[PDB]
Amino acid sequence: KKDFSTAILERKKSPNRLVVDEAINDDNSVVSLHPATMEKLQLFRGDTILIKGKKRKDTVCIALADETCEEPKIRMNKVVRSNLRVRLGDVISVHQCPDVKYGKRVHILPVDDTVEGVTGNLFDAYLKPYFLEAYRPVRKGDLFLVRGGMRSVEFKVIETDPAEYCVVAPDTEIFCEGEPVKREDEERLDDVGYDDVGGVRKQMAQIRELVELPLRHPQLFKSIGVKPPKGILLYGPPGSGKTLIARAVANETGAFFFCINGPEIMSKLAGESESNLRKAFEEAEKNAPSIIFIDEIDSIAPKREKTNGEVERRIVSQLLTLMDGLKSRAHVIVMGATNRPNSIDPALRRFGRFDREIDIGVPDEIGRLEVLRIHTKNMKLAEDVDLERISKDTHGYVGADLAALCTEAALQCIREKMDVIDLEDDSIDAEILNSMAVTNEHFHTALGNSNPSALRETVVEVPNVSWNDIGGLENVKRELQETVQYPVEHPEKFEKFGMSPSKGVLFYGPPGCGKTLLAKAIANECQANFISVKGPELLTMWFGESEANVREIFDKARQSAPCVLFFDELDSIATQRGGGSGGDGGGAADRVLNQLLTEMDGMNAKKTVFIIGATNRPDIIDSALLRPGRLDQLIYIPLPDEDSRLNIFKAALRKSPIAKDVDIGALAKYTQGFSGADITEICQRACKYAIRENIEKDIEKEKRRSENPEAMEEDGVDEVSEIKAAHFEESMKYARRSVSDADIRKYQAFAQTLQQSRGFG
Amino acid sequence: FFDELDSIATQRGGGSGGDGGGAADRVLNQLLTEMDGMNAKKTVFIIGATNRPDIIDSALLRPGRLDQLIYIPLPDEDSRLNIFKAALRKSPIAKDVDIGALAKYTQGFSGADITE
Ligand SMILES: Nc1ncnc2c1ncn2[C@@H]1O[C@H](COP(=O)(O)OP(=O)(O)NP(=O)(O)O)[C@@H](O)[C@H]1O
Ligand SMILES: Nc1ncnc2c1ncn2[C@@H]1O[C@H](COP(=O)(O)OP(=O)(O)O)[C@@H](O)[C@H]1O
Ligand SMILES: [Mg+2]
Repeated sequence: KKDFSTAILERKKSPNRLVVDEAINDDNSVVSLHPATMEKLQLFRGDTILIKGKKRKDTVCIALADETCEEPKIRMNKVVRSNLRVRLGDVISVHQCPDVKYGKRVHILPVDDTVEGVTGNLFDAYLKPYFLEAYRPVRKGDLFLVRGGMRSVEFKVIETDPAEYCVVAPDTEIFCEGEPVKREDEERLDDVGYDDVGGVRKQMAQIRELVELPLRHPQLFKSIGVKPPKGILLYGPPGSGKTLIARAVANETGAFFFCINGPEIMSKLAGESESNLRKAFEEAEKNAPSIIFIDEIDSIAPKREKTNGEVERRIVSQLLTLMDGLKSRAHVIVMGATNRPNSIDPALRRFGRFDREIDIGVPDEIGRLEVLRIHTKNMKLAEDVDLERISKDTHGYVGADLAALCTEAALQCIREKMDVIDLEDDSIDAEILNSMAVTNEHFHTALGNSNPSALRETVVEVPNVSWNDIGGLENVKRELQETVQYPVEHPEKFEKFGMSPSKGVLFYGPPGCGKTLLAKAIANECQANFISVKGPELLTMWFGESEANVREIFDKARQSAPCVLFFDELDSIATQRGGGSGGDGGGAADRVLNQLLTEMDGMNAKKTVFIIGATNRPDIIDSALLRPGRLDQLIYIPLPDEDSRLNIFKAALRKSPIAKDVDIGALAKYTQGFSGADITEICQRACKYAIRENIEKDIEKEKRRSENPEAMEEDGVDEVSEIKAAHFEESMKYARRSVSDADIRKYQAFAQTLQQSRGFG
Repeated sequence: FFDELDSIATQRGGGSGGDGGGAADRVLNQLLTEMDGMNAKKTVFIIGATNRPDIIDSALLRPGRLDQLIYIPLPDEDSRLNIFKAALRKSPIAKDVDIGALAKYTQGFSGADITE
């Protein structure tokens, strides 16, 4: 087997590919190769080559060679490096140029910023001295730097004969006509490539496999027979990168594009909407391959009960009729981009039309780090930044929020330098502009002054907690591993025996004993997705998103296989159908519980979704959840004993100082009958008392310094402040037992009545 | 400061009916949902007060949320003297007023009764 999920993004091994490296020659057209490398392409020193760039761009250079280079390296010139839209570590393709084709005239114009002091035409002074009889190749739209006197001027080719690229002949005599080139083009050279997107690598691979292959190799599909899909439907949290992904793939694939907008078409007068849609479709069709993107497709096609207007129904039905007309098959690939999948009229998700749904979710930690690394470039940031901590802090953040965070940090940086800047003057010294630098405290200030946008989403990612944190419970780990990891990791044994596994595990025990910790640990070990849903969450969404929200969760369960759906706090919902209970107060559970029961029975079709429960009141739970196929197996998590308390005490103080003055073995004797929450609380209270003692010691030292500044500095500065015996002795005098003897008696009786048939031995 | 949680943070009753399902449970669920997500930031602090700790919901004492309970006791003798002088800080007082006699007099009196 192979990791084919992201294998389409791999750098394929071809003789044309070479790794981009730094260069040593300042010539605008000379590129240095390796003597053995030229043998692969049958090249020699002095020849002319074509080097491809990004977004269907390319340039033409002169192939040179040196023995200090490497085989995969190319040593691209810095100006040509900017021309090719590549950097260090990139891969570029090199081809031969049999067509030298000296051009009769080449139009070249400089940039406005570097021509300060120029009195007129720059042809004789700058163009001809380095291009007369030099036979240098030039490609349209490329930048090359030249020098004259002390003035360094960058020039861009405006026109060529042929228009692609040609060699500057001695007869290429021109004069500076017009002035279209401006410095403001610096930020608008090329909108988006492929590397300018991060965090959605899997979805980007899906889109690539769906779109780029049909648009570049229809022969394979025609041979196999299956018609490629057309309608992609990107959906996700607002401002998560949908338009960016669509524009990236469209510009990189080289196909035609037609960026339709929702309100823009809805802004047209009646009759003009249909005409504009027809013009868009016809323009796309007449220049196949084409891509039609419809931003905010939900705006022009809402749900039926919310679009009773006549013209709205007219435009919706015209869109439907045109969409069913995709039989034209001119590689027209509609890419709708909504934000809520329920908001689109379900008539747009039948066979044909939009045959796909791609969920662009909130990026994970590595995705946030990647997008921050993308945005932090092209800024005068200092060399003491720390992106890892920033990425760790930011949670519930989408790409737009981080784009705003970088701007906020820069704004704080410019605000902090206003002490010298006076707004009474209309001019500012260049030193202030050149002295700007960004530090980590600026990012902390920006983060403290910013707010996330998507904390409410049901985030899905593999958890981090491992069995090391787990405080003992080896029997439960042994059972849970063979009940969860084996049926997914090793289904071959199950299918050979032909006895299908069950997909329900239920936890019941006293509060705070490692239920959620166990669920997250088993989710992390199996490397499966984890979806935590609470009782309060469902109870609130039953009034926020009505009943359908519940189904949405299971839908999100079945679109992210393999999945571990953890229904935390089932005691609020799974209460038994009390006869005396009535009204809304007693019947609120009577809807969510029934919807859950209906969904669980249909969930048995999949073989990669595992449902885990959690309760602290095993007696009040409804019997309907104990039917086979539903959450059948009941696993009891008891109050940890002496050795388990020792293990949890060991696991609690991993980050805290040594505190070796107290043997942790004696602690378990003290804390008999304490749950895990009480042990963690005791650790936290001891740490807080240690912090208070260190704070008062520091205050005493500062007071001593203030009383006598002449007094020499002592060793009373803030130390590590290891936790001492007095800390625990004082801390454990206020604690309490979270579970009384009556509750543990109840749990023990509940276990006893469930374990009365142990007579076999 | 979420003062007077007694009206909404009580345990759900089995004798509920009619309109009672729109109050004391919906606000409780929304408050819990917001509170469990509050823990993301670092400088937001939630403090609640209740006069009926014996009937408080058990879902508002889990880790996070409102975990650390603090008992506020009725003032003692010296505390009664302190509260008497604090309340009478501004009002003019005759030179013959014996605060200690009042402190001996007002055993078992809350702060509100001393102010009254
Ligand atoms: N996943 C991402 N990777 C890289 N850049 C991103 C990502 N998500 C957002 N951005 C940046 O976000 C900036 C501005 O937000 P943008 O991505 O245009 O919002 P949007 O997701 O298109 N909004 P909408 O789809 O209308 O809700 C862009 O210029 C991107 O560089
Ligand atoms: N066996 C254990 N190993 C490690 N930590 C534990 C264990 N049991 C309890 N804890 C502590 O309990 C807390 C989690 O309690 P939890 O299981 O979520 O209670 P509940 O399931 O009732 O919400 C964690 O902070 C963790 O430190
Ligand atoms: Mg958009």
